[PDB]
Amino acid sequence: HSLKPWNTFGIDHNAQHIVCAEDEQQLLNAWQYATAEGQPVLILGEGSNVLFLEDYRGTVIINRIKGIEIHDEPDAWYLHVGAGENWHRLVKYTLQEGMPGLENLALIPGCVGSSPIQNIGAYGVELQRVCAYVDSVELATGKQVRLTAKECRFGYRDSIFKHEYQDRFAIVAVGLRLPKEWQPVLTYGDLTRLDPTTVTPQQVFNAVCHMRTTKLPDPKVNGNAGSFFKNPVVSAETAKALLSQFPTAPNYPQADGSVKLAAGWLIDQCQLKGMQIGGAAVHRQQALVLINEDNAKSEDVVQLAHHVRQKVGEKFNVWLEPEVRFIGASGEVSAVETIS
Ligand SMILES: Cc1cc2nc3c(=O)[nH]c(=O)nc-3n(C[C@H](O)[C@H](O)[C@H](O)COP(=O)(O)OP(=O)(O)OC[C@H]3O[C@@H](n4cnc5c(N)ncnc54)[C@H](O)[C@@H]3O)c2cc1C
Repeated sequence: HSLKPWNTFGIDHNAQHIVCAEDEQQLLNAWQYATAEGQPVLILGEGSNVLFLEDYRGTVIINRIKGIEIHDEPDAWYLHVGAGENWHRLVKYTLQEGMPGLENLALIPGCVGSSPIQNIGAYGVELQRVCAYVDSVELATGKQVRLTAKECRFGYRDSIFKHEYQDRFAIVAVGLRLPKEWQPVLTYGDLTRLDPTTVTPQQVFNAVCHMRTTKLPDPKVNGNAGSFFKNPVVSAETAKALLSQFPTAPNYPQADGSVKLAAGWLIDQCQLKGMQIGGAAVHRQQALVLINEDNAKSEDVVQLAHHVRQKVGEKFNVWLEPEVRFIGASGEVSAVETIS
């Protein structure tokens, strides 16, 4: 079974088995079967954040558990969504149905169940801001476990499901809390050109869609997992010393006084834009997005990643990490040790 449709990169590799879970109980029966046969199981929404390095020795379960539930409270509308729901259709549905708050995360691919895992970020907002609780099943017990926004252990590009719980729990619904008083987040990019007294939810959504659709590579033409690396977050001291010699590295102040450096700039300083290693290439405008340009195989993407990490690491002593998840033959592997 070919994973090449279950992969936004377009890399053709095979899993021993592929199955579409339309519901919770079917997801559990499939998992209990594969694991009783000694197989690794891998849950998946749209493949938009994985890199399949070998052919997979187990069952992939495509999670299509659909369903939106709106609930009105005095303070906020609480949405209860299914893990199989598409995230950008959810962003246009809440903005069509009178519910602002999600526009800055528009056109991120993947499924709603994915978004607590990597804590999807864009244009200032991260999922954490509108995430009330997450519903997941303990796959080895049948057991529904509802974790709340605190117990999720959210961080920049991080959650509990990225390490303690990944192969234990399966997300089946997400609880979003959208407040009735909309604070517009006009903090990154061309959204800074927007006056907060004239700004409508729909035009925020509009600005973000144009930025994305013009700067980022469409998976239909160029295979990718979007921004291959996470924007480094350095401490104010380590930042200050870098800004004394490079004084406009485009950096953002994080909530705790830490500094986010733009990885798109650093790579571009290293004159890496356009670099093809095999059929994999550094995207020319968006230098953080490694693409599948000309029939790229996994080694091409791992070797160009290692090289982009190594040249940015020499010129600036800022050691980059991949956001994309690396999958070996029998499960997930450390993305950094593979590209170091
Ligand atoms: C062009 C492009 C732009 C992108 N922009 C962004 C962005 O702005 N911000 C951002 O954060 N990401 C971005 N991404 C990456 C991606 O969209 C997100 O990381 C997203 O959360 C992945 O969607 P997915 O459902 O396809 O995840 P998948 O790749 O299918 O899965 C990701 C990981 O989560 C697990 N997982 C997936 N669904 C479940 C579930 N129900 N239960 C348990 N585990 C599950 C998988 O096993 C895997 O480890 C972009 C990708 C592309 C191609």
